[PDB]
Amino acid sequence: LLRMGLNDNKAGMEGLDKEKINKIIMEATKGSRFYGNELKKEKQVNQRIENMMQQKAQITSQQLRKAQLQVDRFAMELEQSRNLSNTIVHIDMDAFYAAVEMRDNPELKDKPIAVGSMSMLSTSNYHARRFGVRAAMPGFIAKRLCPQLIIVPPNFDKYRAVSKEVKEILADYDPNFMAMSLDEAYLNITKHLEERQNWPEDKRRYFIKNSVVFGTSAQEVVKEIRFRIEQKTTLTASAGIAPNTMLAKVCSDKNKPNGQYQILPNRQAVMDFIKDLPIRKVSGIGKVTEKMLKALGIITCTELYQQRALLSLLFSETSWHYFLHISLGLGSTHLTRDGERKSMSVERTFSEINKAEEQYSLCQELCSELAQDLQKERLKGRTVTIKLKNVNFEVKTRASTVSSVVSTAEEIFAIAKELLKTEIDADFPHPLRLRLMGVRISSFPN
Amino acid sequence: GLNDNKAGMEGLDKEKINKIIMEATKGSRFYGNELKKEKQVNQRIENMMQQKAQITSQQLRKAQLQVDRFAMELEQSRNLSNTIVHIDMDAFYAAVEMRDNPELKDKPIAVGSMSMLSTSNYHARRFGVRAAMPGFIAKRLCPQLIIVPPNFDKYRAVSKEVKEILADYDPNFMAMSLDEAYLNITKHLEERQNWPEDKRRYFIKNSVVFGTSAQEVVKEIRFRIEQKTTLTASAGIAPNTMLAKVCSDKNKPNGQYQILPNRQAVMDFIKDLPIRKVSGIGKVTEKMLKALGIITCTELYQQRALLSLLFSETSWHYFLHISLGLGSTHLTRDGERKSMSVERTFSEINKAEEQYSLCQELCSELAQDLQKERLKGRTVTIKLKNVNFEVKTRASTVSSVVSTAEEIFAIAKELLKTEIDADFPHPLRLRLMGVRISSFPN
DNA sequence: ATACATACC
DNA sequence: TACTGGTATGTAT
DNA sequence: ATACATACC
DNA sequence: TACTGGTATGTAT
Ligand SMILES: Nc1ncnc2c1ncn2[C@H]1C[C@H](O)[C@@H](COP(=O)(O)NP(=O)(O)OP(=O)(O)O)O1
Ligand SMILES: Nc1ncnc2c1ncn2[C@H]1C[C@H](O)[C@@H](COP(=O)(O)NP(=O)(O)OP(=O)(O)O)O1
Ligand SMILES: [Cl-]
Ligand SMILES: [Cl-]
Ligand SMILES: [Cl-]
Ligand SMILES: [Cl-]
Ligand SMILES: [Cl-]
Ligand SMILES: [Cl-]
Ligand SMILES: [Cl-]
Ligand SMILES: [Cl-]
Ligand SMILES: [Cl-]
Ligand SMILES: [K+]
Ligand SMILES: [K+]
Ligand SMILES: [K+]
Ligand SMILES: [K+]
Ligand SMILES: [Mg+2]
Ligand SMILES: [Mg+2]
Ligand SMILES: [Mg+2]
Ligand SMILES: [Mg+2]
Repeated sequence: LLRMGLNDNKAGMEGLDKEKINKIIMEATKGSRFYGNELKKEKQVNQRIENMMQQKAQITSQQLRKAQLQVDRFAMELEQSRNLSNTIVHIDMDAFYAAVEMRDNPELKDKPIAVGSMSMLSTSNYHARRFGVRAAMPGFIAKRLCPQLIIVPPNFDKYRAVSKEVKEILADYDPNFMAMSLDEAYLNITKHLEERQNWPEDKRRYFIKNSVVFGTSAQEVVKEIRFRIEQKTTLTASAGIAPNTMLAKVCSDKNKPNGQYQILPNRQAVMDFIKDLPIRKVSGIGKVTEKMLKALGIITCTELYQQRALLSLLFSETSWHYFLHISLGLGSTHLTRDGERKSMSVERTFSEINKAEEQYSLCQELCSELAQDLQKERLKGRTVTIKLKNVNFEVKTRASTVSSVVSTAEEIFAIAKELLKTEIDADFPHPLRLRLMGVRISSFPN
Repeated sequence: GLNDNKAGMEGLDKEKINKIIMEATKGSRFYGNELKKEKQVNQRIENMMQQKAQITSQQLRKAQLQVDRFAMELEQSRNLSNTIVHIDMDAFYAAVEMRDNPELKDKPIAVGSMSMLSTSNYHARRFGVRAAMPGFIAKRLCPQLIIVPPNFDKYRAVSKEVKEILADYDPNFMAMSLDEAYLNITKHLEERQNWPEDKRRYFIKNSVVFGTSAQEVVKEIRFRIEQKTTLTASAGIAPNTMLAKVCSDKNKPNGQYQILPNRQAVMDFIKDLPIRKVSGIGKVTEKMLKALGIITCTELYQQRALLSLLFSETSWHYFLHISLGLGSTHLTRDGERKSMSVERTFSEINKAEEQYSLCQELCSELAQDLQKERLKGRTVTIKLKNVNFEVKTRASTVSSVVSTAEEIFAIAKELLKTEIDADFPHPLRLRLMGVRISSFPN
């Protein structure tokens, strides 16, 4: 089914008829170049699954036994270090962009809406999700699913502004909170909770926009956070409260929209939560990882744990280590400060460009935008990468690393232009037929 | 209603079109503000007509002599020695999109969004669809209309390809926008008289050879543009820029027109020319002059004395140049810019903290634009449009120049603060904000 | 170091 | 008519 | 120097 | 559902 076939792994999308919805998507997508490319990618994934299953058939009882012991040794060390003492909160705005648009055009409140264009949606409101409409779906497809759908263009500066208002509230509870995008954040409220236990009602009191008082527990802190967000912005958030970031993230989606959920911070509660948790609900387990694990009979975190020996023989160390943490209900119990960025990039999609001189011009423009962006943070990098996507949706990237760092439109373009030239020359006399180009700079000195 | 002063919009059922536009527009906030602006123009027309009725024979006679004196100097210096070309791409953005998606060449299309179109192709223009009209209205006029989102970087790239051709014929050509330019081909015509066929042969992408006349040069330019970019241009040839621009529109699209450089050809062209065809005569000026019985450049000349009493010096000087078929005969290099701005429309913002943040973001973009050209300025102006489409601008000027996001924002935020305080306790209900910097050291 | 894929919002 | 854009990282070479 | 209006693409 | 954005300059205070 790939990308196109409805992805219901999002809040507010339970109980839909994927057979009926996918017939509509397929009718709207039939014969397109996008579809052609999706079939190619699906066949790739299936080959990868086949290679894993062939490797699996070679595994013997002896090997599995040995892996089992080595994995259980590592699990014992993870288990002994389990930290249940931090209160991690994940805050996540409800239908963020759509909610802002509905707030400011209340005629939209009772309608199914989405934000974006006929080419692409960035989100949808909860009414629209009941028709299968969602982020990453083209608007023209969404309209087939929901003829009455209102598609609203984005107002990115508004969303940055709302986000600033939210973050100012969040800073009160964890001044080192980790903002992930505009609409979500992790907080460690451990310290705050400790101080809060001796705060008089005056420091936990808010007037409505007659006053209200919030208690001293974690659930009360998060009710206070949500209340302040709603009062300041007129928008709701959901929240998860858990002993680590992995669990808190799963929890914040659970009672969406306008809800919250806490896993009590005792081991038994964690394990009972994780027990029948579908792995697709955990951050980092995407469509492909899900498909590969499903081939092994793995759908839930219990199954993930049960097959840990096998996973240690079929997946890299970074992957089976990650799976084992999930399967034990472990994750980060402290938040790290936003580090040095490793890359910066710009890319753009367009109607077909096939003339070499126009491709060079496009490349130069992208190099200039990217130089402007680097200038803002005074960064310089040693590696320039171009990205080309042809009209059949096939992506290539072509990188070059240089001895001395670069920053200016001129320097970036002198590298990118050569990378592009090499591609134009390779297909000659056939023009490159492009729908997207991008330029990325990386290898900043650390 | 339908502003039909464009190529391809001749002989439309404007009755039907204006009904559809009007059903789509009446009752809106937009329409409310249009009525207010139309009333202000009508008031301005009424003030003028009441002034006109007080003008004496003696006043008219004194004006007439001053204007005739000024017209003598203008006529004396009439310069017919330069061949000025105006090049203008046909349906520019739409043509680019049709070029690169074959399914579109036989359909009505427009470029932009459901909120706003930047242009339309000639098929769509037959339904009254055009630039400056919202796509949602265009779709009522033309259900089958294809609205293509813009690809601005492609248009810039095509413009570069076009400008490279134009530099062969006049290296000091003046680019006016992405799709249009003025060239002075006088020098090139001198050189070209003695050029062998080798220097005037271009192959189709079979050879083609072009002659030595101005018309043949412009054919050669238009042929080259179509071979390089796959798009057509129209062109106007004339002794000055004012006339050249009129001519480029005359046989649009994919056409060409010349006014030969003799006084008589200029006057026969100008004679029954509707004034609205001249660049700088917009809707408002046209309506005011129509109120005086002025539709053509002939009528504009005749009422020159009256024009000098009813209009500022700048305006009647300008009208007089037009009525004599005069204009620029040498093209200046693009001088120092006078300002830089950014503005943006959004769904309603009414919370003061959000308004400050938008102002901040706008100030950063603007500092970024300035940093690119290393410019600093002393005047910062904010622009606020409310949900009833009313525009306010508020400026402040400082001693020493500024350029950083912080400096620009320090000034802008106090201007915004003043507007928020003046309406308190009612919030400002905005649909647009902008920031502009000006007063560069020149 | 480079190419391509996966994942997230 | 029309299938996004920015950053990090995993996998494989 | 400031505010608002017109014009162009 | 939905009426643009950038620059210059004219009109009036
Ligand atoms: N594929 C995508 N492409 C572009 N923008 C996207 C996107 N996915 C999301 N965004 C933008 C638009 C989103 O509004 C915003 C936050 O992402 P979420 O928190 O994942 N989604 P939301 O808040 O809408 O709904 P809820 O949390 O209740 O499920 O990021
Ligand atoms: N009101 C507007 N708003 C935004 N962009 C606009 C615009 N009007 C035009 N443009 C953009 C899009 C336009 O394509 C481009 C050139 O403007 P023209 O030469 O005045 N119009 P075209 O070339 O389309 O048609 P033809 O010359 O055959 O009459 O500028
Ligand atoms: Cl889809
Ligand atoms: Cl098919
Ligand atoms: Cl739409
Ligand atoms: Cl915005
Ligand atoms: Cl390619
Ligand atoms: Cl209109
Ligand atoms: Cl559309
Ligand atoms: Cl360019
Ligand atoms: Cl230009
Ligand atoms: K191709
Ligand atoms: K208002
Ligand atoms: K206002
Ligand atoms: K498509
Ligand atoms: Mg969200
Ligand atoms: Mg989120
Ligand atoms: Mg044009
Ligand atoms: Mg033009």
